[PDB]
Amino acid sequence: LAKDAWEIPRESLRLEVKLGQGCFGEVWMGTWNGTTRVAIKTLSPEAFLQEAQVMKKLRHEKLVQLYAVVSEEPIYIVTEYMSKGSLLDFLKGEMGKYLRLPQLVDMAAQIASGMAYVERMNYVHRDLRAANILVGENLVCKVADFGLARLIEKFPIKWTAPEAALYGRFTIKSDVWSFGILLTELTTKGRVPYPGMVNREVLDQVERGYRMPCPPECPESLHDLMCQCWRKDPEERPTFEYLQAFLEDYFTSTEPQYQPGENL
Ligand SMILES: N#CCc1ccc(Nc2nc(Nc3cc(C4CC4)[nH]n3)c3ccccc3n2)cc1
Repeated sequence: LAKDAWEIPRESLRLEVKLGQGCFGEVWMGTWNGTTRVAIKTLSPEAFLQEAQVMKKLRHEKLVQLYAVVSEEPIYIVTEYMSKGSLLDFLKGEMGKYLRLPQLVDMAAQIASGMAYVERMNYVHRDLRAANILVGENLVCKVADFGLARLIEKFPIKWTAPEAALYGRFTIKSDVWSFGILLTELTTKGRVPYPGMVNREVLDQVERGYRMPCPPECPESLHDLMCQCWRKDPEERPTFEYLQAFLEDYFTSTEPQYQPGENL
């Protein structure tokens, strides 16, 4: 029972409200040391802590920061608190109506920033999507849920690169594919991708070259980025470093003549 410095005593934690239901446990919102507001992911035990394992190694402003870990049962995992909730609920909720392409591309740029770090650290997320991005104050966005994240050595198919879904080949490039899918959730205010298609149909279609078309009002340049992310060859997909820089400069280098519309 040799715990590390991340370990803490349950007595220093006290969940106040609940934040959501979960497959492997819940997620509460409480107080740490009675002074710092935190989020807690409650509830194999050692397997459940693998997200903390990787979260201990990752440190970046665009990744939800791990604070402490309770290695006993009920096994907890304290992290930074994001006041706005998931991007998915954010996009479809009361807030979604006012977000325009400029704010949406900035949020994408931030996510691309967190993933570029994950890229440099030679890790893989494996479950990148809006439900796993958290929003905070000032439209700050951060990557979260590293339950499946690992050091590169059925998953939600609609967000998963075909080679990862079929052959188990999860690389940073399969996260890029997911990124492209995440871009459509941003540009459509969080609609589930591949409308009307069911998993089996999506898998077959994609394999046959099918790709989602340009969302209404989204510039062709942005949709082309999405298409580079969905290239059949994992290697011809852009890096996150590229995605971060392209998105950050988007309104000056790519769409300088951009004009706001009714939805984007
Ligand atoms: N990890 C993961 C997936 C995942 C799944 C569901 C949730 N729902 C969640 N979360 C909130 N705030 C949070 C959450 C976090 C850390 C992830 C635990 N910090 N701040 C949150 C804050 C306010 C309102 C609703 C909220 N609803 C959050 C995350």
